[PDB]
Amino acid sequence: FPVPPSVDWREKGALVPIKNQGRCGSCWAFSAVASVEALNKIKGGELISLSEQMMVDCVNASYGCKGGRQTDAFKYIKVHGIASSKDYPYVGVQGPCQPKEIVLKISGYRGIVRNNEKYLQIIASQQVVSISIKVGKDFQHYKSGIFNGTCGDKINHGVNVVGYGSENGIPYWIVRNSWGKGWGEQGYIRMRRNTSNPAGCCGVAITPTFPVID
Ligand SMILES: *[C@@H](C(=O)O)[C@H](O)C(=O)N[C@@H](CC(C)C)C(=O)NCCCCNC(N)=[NH2+]
Repeated sequence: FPVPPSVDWREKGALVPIKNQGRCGSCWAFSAVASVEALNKIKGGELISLSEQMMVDCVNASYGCKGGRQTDAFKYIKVHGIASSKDYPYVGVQGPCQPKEIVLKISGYRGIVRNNEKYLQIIASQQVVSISIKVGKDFQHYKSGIFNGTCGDKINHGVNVVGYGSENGIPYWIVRNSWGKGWGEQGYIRMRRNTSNPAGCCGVAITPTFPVID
């Protein structure tokens, strides 16, 4: 597959503004939802912000603000769909599953073979990817540049790959986070790409998944 040297889905209008999950352990929902939002736009839909709150409240295979799985949200969006953020706003606490108009359903999801950054690049050239990484102190304190700091000890935070590029010959991934616009580079982090460890920088390549429509 012919792969461009750089991709930034924000320049294609496929990312809503950065969100802030707050103190709630809902990264699984933010990571799933951003990938669905972007794919809806990429396939020809209108860019719409979709409700992580509905995932926190309704995806009983996951644990609300106590953690969860991107794949549980994809399965739920396949069967039952997802409402807009406008109709089902994020409050950062679990409540009852509230009935709201559904914006869309998806058809399923796929994984990428683990520990293969060039395979992650092939999918990232086509859509936003959900990934899970090992966050520790150095990642928490990231402000700008290409991150190459130390990592946490466990896979503990779901984020999204929204593109990739290089600066002065150093390749990176563009990673969307859910810690508000005041963290990092307007809410994003560039993480070193094509590392010696095939799991990627703090594990970016360990468990990539992405939704599919049709
Ligand atoms: C992430 C966050 O809010 O920063 C949030 O704690 C979360 O969703 N964590 C997930 C893992 C990330 C998506 C990588 C999590 O805790 N998953 C575990 C759920 C329980 C699964 N049980 C077993 N045995 N795996």
